[PDB]
Amino acid sequence: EGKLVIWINGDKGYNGLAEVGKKFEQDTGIKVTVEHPDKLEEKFPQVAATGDGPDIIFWAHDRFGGYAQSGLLAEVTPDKAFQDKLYPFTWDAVRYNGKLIAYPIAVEALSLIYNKDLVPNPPKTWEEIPALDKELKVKGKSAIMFNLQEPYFTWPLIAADGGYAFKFENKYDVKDVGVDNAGAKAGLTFLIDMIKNKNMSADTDYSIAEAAFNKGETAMTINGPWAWSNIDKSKVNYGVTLLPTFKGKPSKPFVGVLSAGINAASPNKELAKEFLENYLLTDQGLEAVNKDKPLGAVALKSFQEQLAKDPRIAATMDNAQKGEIMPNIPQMSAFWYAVRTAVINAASGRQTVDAALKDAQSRIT
Ligand SMILES: OC[C@H]1O[C@H](O[C@H]2[C@H](O)[C@@H](O)[C@@H](O[C@H]3[C@H](O)[C@@H](O)[C@@H](O[C@H]4[C@H](O)[C@@H](O)[C@@H](O)O[C@@H]4CO)O[C@@H]3CO)O[C@@H]2CO)[C@H](O)[C@@H](O)[C@@H]1O
Ligand SMILES: [Mg+2]
Ligand SMILES: [Mg+2]
Ligand SMILES: [Mg+2]
Repeated sequence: EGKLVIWINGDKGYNGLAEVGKKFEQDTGIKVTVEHPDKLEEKFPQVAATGDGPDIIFWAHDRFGGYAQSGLLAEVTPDKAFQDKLYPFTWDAVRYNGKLIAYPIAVEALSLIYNKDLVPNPPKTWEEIPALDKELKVKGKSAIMFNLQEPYFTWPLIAADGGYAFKFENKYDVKDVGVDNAGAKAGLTFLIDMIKNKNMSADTDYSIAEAAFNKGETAMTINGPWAWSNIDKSKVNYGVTLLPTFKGKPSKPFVGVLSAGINAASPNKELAKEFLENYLLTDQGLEAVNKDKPLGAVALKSFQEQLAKDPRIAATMDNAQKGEIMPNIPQMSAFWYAVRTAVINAASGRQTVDAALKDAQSRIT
């Protein structure tokens, strides 16, 4: 009691958040400690269920319905004046069983990131990437590298031709899952065909793809706004644009709302409200985080007006509008775990595309 402990993922601007915390302490005398534990999103329900953990947890909104279902989150209590400061759809992302259970911070979607000096006119279709890779390979380069270990990054291609997570009835139907339909299989088959053709490697992860793109070894990558800061520091002149189409249809990235939840076991709920409402969710607070690692589009209207001019933010929102907001329902984690296994198994040859996605479908339903 009398201090704030915050958990936020290691790819976000946690040093910039810590600067917001130091301003909070200067004004209130209350120490703010920012940590970025690994697997924090799995650790939180295990320690919050024993009355331990951080006061505030940051994650995309898809994790928070499971937390709320287990009673681990405090209902947030912003007045109507504060609610009108943020975009209504961001509040929708953090509403569960009619109650607001987090503060929305930022809106994230994946984009195509490309090296302007290797591919001045980036490809508009996935289907043209193998021919581009062939020309780059004679120069000792590759067309594209992105994280193949996390299903977040492969989902936009799987969804393009018809894959989906849970069908929404304008409630989600947890038994109507689109992981093993013909569109999902077509997109995962194309990924596997690029791997078989040695346009990509099944073992490429986040670090490998980031290093290759930022050193100028691959012409393109797929990542979110948090990655731009490291590219700014690199020698690479990059642009951010629409994901390629597949079979003429847009890639459909899942849209995540970075959100801050207050632990139901926190003895500091009033302090957490003060910090999130009056320090973080201000133009100056978001700027401090954004200058560390870019947040993407932000939930705070006044600051989003200042970011909307950036072509990288414009591309982020264009991809977001072609994609889908993630469900926040507890079943979303089962979806992600099952799809992760399916993609890794198909990409590594441990299963066929059909057998992998059928098994995921059975697991989820
Ligand atoms: O044992 C397998 C892995 O299990 C753990 O990872 C899980 C997560 O616990 C799940 O929540 C889920 O992860 C989703 C995530 O919830 C979702 O928001 C999105 O994550 C993006 C994030 O929004 C974005 O801001 C940025 O940080 O990139 C993330 C993606 O890397 O998508 C995730 C799914 O890819 O599913 C994974 C399993 O895939 C555990 O943390 C791992 O250590 C473990 O490998
Ligand atoms: Mg983690
Ligand atoms: Mg509640
Ligand atoms: Mg792995």
